[PDB]
Amino acid sequence: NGKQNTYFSSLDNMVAQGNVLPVLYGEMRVGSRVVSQEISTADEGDGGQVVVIGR
Amino acid sequence: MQDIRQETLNECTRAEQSASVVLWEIDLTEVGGERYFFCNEQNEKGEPVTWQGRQYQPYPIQGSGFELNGKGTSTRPTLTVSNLYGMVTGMAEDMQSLVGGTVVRRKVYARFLDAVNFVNGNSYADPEQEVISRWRIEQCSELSAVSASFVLSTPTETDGAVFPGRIMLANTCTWTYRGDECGYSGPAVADEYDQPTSDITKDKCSKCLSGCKFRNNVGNFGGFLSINKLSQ
Amino acid sequence: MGKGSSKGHTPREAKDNLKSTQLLSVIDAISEGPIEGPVDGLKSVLLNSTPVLDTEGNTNISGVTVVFRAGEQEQTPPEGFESSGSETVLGTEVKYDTPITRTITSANIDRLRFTFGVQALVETTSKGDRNPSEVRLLVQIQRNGGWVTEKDITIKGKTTSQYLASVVMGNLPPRPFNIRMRRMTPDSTTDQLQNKTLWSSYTEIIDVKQCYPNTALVGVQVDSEQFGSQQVSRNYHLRGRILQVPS
Amino acid sequence: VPEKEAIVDNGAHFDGEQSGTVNGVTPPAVQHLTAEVTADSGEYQVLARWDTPKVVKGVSFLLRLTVTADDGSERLVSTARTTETTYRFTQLALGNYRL
Ligand code: SF4
Repeated sequence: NGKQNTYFSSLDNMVAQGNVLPVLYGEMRVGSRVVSQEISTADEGDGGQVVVIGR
Repeated sequence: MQDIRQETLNECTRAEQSASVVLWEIDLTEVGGERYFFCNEQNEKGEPVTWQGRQYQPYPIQGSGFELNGKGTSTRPTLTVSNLYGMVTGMAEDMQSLVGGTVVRRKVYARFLDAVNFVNGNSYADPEQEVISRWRIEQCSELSAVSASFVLSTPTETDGAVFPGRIMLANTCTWTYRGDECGYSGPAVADEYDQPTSDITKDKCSKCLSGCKFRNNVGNFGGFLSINKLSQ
Repeated sequence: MGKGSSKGHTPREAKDNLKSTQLLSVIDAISEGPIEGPVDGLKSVLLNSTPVLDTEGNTNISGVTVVFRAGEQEQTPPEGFESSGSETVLGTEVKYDTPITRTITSANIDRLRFTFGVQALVETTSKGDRNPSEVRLLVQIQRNGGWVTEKDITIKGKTTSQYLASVVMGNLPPRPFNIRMRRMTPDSTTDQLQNKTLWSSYTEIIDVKQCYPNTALVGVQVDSEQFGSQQVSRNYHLRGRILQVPS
Repeated sequence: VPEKEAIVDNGAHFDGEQSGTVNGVTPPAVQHLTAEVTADSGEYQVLARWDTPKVVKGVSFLLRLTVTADDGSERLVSTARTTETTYRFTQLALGNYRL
């Protein structure tokens, strides 16, 4: 609409095919080039031994 | 202010100065050739000019377009040489038209040349007095039965380069085979067509995933084996 | 919390009534070569627009498993991410007397996933007012000769039809393997107590083998249930490259 | 240099799977679809639960509930598009429902 973009920032998760990785030089908050993205079902438990499904 | 000695600046300001000779060197070692030393003139004894103990052979050669500027295009000099008797031709058909070679240019006052070049000797000889410049050969612009012309460029010349360079790809490796990033050092396994070979001269990676697997180097694969489906 | 590797791991909130949890596993690609890393830590991982850890140290978002990777040439693959799986179904009852055992003895396994569950958990009484049953099961590894208990799970719920869960272990020894699952609650002696258990299947996971040699990946693996149907916009408040600066 | 031609039509060794990875990011079938007819709330309700498979970039679910007619045919009762892994049906008349 009226947003001004520069050549040295990106806050968006851009497509990562044929797109060069990038280069970051100190500080800054950055977007990314998504290498993988997978929505699945998590498996119960974190670590150790004790696991409880429901309480 | 160029790092040039005090004797050269003493000679520059004199009203009546000696001749300023230019000595050229062509270095094709990095591309597969030798080093040739040229000077447009002989000395008073009709011999190739001896400078710092090195003999620069007589051969017609001269350059132009030499300047130091920052605003605009990078300066591209030009070196014109004689192609009588087919010398440069021989180098053009041999060393890929001399492309990629290094041209070194030295400016030297004749007063400081070695005592060999003069009949009476040179008490003022000082082999440290020279002004050096380096350039690369970009294109043999002309090559006829008479002469040859070369375009020179600064060794930096960021013309065709891009930044950043590494590219995201799937089903292809962007690393250099057996390079540091590739990290492979094993024996010969296969060629670029994934055909099993034990010959070290026919051992190149196909740059595909199977080529990487042939060498158990998949951890070092330069590609990204998930991005082909996220771009749909 | 490190340089060249990180673990993050703010904990997940314990559930109330069973249910599955959808997981969003992503891997980002940032920078090139060795980088300094996050400015602060888990406070510099903005999941949508908010940091995971509040500026006072509190956890804004529960279920975050950031595993940061620098761009160092010698790296390791991000742990926890799968690339292919092979599932074998053996859905059978698990009783106190008889365990199952299957002797997977596979070749290229990396992690093992067990798909257990309960056929029904109701506990009928006079008239109605059914109650939970609170069964307990045990998953054990071969571990040479000692049947070491990898996991012990307690399931507490009412339910009426089949409910299945899943549990993942790793650090698998060499593979003359013998996995097992056994029951702890005695049995359903009375018809009014339905607490039958089941072991539907198990999955062999090969995980990610590519240790991306010179990029800066992050990886999140956040439960996407808390967020809506909209996409999650991961942002990272990182630091940049490590330079070849004059001594 | 005519001898260039023979070198051009010698393309490299592509890996394989020219069918398109035999998936085409088509989501796998949803697993563990269980329907529970309960009435502890005073009236008949149906709670359907399932588990999301491994699907790329996001997921939603389409539910189609029909009822078998007297002649064996089906009557389209309801359709829904959701993002949660559970659904609840109420006010269902008697019949044999396929979800
Ligand atoms: S595919 Fe593997 S072996 Fe071949 S160049 Fe790339 S990293 Fe090296």
